[PDB]
Amino acid sequence: KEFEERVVTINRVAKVVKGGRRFRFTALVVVGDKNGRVGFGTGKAQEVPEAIKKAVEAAKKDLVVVPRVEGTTPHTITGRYGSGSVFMKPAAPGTGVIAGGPVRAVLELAGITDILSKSLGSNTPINMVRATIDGLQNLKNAEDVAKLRGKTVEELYN
Amino acid sequence: AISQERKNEIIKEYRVHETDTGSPEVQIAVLTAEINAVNEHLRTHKKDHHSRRGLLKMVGRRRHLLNYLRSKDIQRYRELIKSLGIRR
Amino acid sequence: GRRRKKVCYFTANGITHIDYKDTELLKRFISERGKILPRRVTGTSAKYQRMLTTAIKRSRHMALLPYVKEE
Amino acid sequence: PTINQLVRKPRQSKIKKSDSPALNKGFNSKKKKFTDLNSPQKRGVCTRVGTMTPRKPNSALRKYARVRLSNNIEINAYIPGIGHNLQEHSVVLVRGGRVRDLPGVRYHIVRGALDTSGVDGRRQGRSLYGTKKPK
Amino acid sequence: SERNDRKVYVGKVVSDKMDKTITVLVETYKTHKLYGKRVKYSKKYKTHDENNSAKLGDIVKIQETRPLSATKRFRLVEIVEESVII
Amino acid sequence: TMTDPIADMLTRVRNANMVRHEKLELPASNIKKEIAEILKSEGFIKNVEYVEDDKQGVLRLFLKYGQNDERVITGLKRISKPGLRVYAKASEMPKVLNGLGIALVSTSEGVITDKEARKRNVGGEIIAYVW
Amino acid sequence: MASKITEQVEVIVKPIMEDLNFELVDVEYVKEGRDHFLRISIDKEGGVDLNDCTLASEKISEAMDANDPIPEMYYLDVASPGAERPIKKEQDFQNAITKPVFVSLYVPIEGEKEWLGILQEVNNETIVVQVKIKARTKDIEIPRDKIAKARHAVMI
RNA sequence: CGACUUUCUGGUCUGUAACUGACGCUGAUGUGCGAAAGCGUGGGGAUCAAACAGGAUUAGAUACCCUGGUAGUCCACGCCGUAAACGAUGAGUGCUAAGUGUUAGGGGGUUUCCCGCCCCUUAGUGCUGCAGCUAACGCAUUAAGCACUCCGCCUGGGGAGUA
RNA sequence: CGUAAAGCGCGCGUAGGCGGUUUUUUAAGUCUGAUGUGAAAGCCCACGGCUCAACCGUGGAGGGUCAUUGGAAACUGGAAAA
RNA sequence: UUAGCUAGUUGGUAAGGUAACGGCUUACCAAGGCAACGAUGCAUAGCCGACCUGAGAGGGUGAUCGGCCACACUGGAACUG
Repeated sequence: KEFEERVVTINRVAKVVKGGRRFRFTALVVVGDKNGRVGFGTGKAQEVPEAIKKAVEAAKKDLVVVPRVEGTTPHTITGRYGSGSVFMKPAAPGTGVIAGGPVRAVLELAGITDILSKSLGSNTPINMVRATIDGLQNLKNAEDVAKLRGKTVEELYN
Repeated sequence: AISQERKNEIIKEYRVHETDTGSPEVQIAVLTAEINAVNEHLRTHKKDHHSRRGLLKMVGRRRHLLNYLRSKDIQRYRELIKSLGIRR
Repeated sequence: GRRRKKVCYFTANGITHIDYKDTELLKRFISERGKILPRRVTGTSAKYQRMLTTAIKRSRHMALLPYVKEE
Repeated sequence: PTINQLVRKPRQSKIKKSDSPALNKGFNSKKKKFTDLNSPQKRGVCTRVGTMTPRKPNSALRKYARVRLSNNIEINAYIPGIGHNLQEHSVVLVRGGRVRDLPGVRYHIVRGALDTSGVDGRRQGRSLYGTKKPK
Repeated sequence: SERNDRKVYVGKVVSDKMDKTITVLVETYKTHKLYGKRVKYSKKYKTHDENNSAKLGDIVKIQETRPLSATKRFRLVEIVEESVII
Repeated sequence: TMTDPIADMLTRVRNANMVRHEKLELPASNIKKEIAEILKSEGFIKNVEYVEDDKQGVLRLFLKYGQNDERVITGLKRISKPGLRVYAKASEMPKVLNGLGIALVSTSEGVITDKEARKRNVGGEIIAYVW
Repeated sequence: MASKITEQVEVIVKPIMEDLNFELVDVEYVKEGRDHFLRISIDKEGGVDLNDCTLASEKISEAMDANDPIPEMYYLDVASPGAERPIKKEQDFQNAITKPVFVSLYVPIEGEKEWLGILQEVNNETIVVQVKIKARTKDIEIPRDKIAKARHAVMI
């Protein structure tokens, strides 16, 4: 979709070698539509423009669907990856999406209105936003199973 | 030692049906004879650890079989512990 | 694997033997130095290998076999 | 743990100990009864003053002093801050603070309100350093 | 005061080593605050058998009638299951 | 010891979920039979079957995977497990993933689904969560 | 070693009394896995101002800055102690007639021998302190022969 | 826990289903068993062996390089109960791609003993690896995957296993 | 607890922990209401006053793991039957 | 790093005694009676309603205010009503 970049930070990774100490400005960008699509990316560079270039290029490739109702997930689940797990839940309107900073940016690049959420386990942004993308890729909808199950909506339904 | 000779000898009697393999009455009789034999061995084998562990587990399992015979039955248990003279 | 040696030489023997009644089969069981051709290079199953080995080691203790053999 | 052993156990936390032994007056001046008073301040005197030296490169010479508060419990405490007019056996107020200067001590004096008078030449002591608004 | 059920307690007679007095152990179990699993716990009840007619293993109900001695509180109401080796 | 039937039932169901096959059978109980019928009602088990043999008859399940052998359901777990005899009254009925997620509950008459539970409003021992 | 630290005592006792004209009553060093802690009790006047500690510490540190026969660098603890002193000699008690002292005497009270009083006058072994214990006033003659431990105390 | 043997027993499993009818479960307390050293006693001492000393070395030399010898090691029981007893993988339960062995089993067909083959599991112990999961490492039917009753620990480092 | 902190050294086993398949009863639980009964206030909700707020007040809600009884027999626990 | 407590104690007998109750206390006879599911001992403590932080779970707290309990220099009493 319309690619909207979202980097988390720029770490310099000093790959010190024989002699010199080569530090690469490493930055991971997440590219999304904030309207039902998002995708993360990784890039190791020596500067902000090179890093954003490469990581946005990587991020716009892999995307997601972000199935929502009221612009919000029809269900509630939690995301987990490598002990960087995070928890998610919808929220009543006007309350706003609440989550830790970086994963909050992830979910606004999914474009949600009101969410119960909080980061857990690891505070490393990469790991926790990866648990986040796992969870978001593990969303479904009532119609999906109303098809999948022979039974339909309005009898076994959110 | 024992083998099935004295086993069957002492199961000839307490079998609710002579083809049974539960109803530990005959079976606990076998266990009684065998623990007696292994205790003779233990008096022969003054120091070890196999006789100790074996007697532990065997007598405990037979004890629990009795407890069952006291829960499953109420008279068979006593009549054994007076006839067999074990786990009274 | 595993790393045992040839079997089916029991085409006229088995499953349990001998222990001692043919010194010549024992000539082929293990080495002749007193050292033991391992189960790695003897072959029969650890049950039969172990029983044959204790047979030959008894023969050593039985003087039917030398414990160690010289040259 | 298993549910039963969980029941026959409290699952005790790892509750800490206050690294500031701030046992304020409590029952010190009657019955000499030990009492965990958490007062932010007790009045008391530094019977002796001193000065340990820091190592290189930052030879930021820090000065200490041993003090007794209302409970009169011995401790060697460093003085921070620039400027003073007190001496041996001067009454001093000590606040809880552990700094990078020297172990064996976890408290610190405060400037401005007692014998260790602060300096009103700076503007940071506008609400603190014991000194009034620099007017 | 029979309208008042007093304090009846079905339970087993555990001892009678008192003059005309027995002890009924009536079993209960209390909830856990954090958890919800428990085990059976009870309160022994020094109780007056009118002639120490009770026996060990006697499942029996009783009746709070009067403080009869030290912790001797509950009269027997009816011997339910006076038992011997079963 | 096979302490709980729910636990082994659900762990082997999740194992089949991983292995992506449908035809599997297992020693049942009357409750296992009834809940398997509830499963076929839910659908994600395309077919269930019960016979009798030692000791309880083998319940025979034949799953309804997705169009591409995907779990129509997402998650599955026991609730009433050894030691934890956990009950839910009329209002104590939970709603895993609301209607989409479901859970049978044993009640004073029998085992009923979450829809039945909040429908006839008889609580009971909540059994196992599936979503 | 102890001989070494004594040598530093003589070499650095020069500064102390050409700088702040103090005298070191001693220099002793304690160590806990790092540059040890040479506490030098600097004397001169009794009521040493903190500045009179800062400047003296400057002097002694500069003195040893170029002087350290001891191979490693170490913490200089520059101490300008107060009048508080262990009273072993009778003159130690005589000087302290102004200030309170606490003593541990062969005849204790309530198990332990240590008691603090504020001296009113000097009377050989006998004591006319305004000893204050449990908020109690009195002049109690503590026999020095009883005294197993005696130290001049803080004035508070 | 390996020289051989026996003692009089403890345990191992294939198949077995024999049938009372859950008799099962881990297991606080308790509690046995238990490297080595050490040691009490009573012997041995074959080594070995601290300490040791002769003695290099060097005022010093046991420091080590010597020479011998050395408590004890070794026999009787206790004390010893401790360790790297470590997989820092409690036990049992049963599920779950494979390839792919073992250690005993069994069966079927396969063929002269298929022993020869294959394959099915029995019950373990492999290596690679589905999935899964771990920071990583890797396990992965013998999970570190999935679950379940029951035990203990862990709470920064270390202070100090020490008081 | 595969390695950063954690599996005795390893046992036997008392209590106890949980409890196989099926058939009934029980209602103990369990669930499932009715009762009495949860000072008050605060407590949440609404609302009244105080300019308003603060605030009290008003009522409601909430508030037992309490006792009792209505069903119920899935389940665990019994009871019985294998 | 709190495991035995335990003798009017245990129970009854008779007396008394109190609103009652009973070792409640006397005399009797008898030996109990509790004890790891932690008695006992020690520290400590007013109690709760309530309150603070916590999404909550929870944790923590226990100012006035509601009540309940304990005390009134110290101990030993008792008159009164």
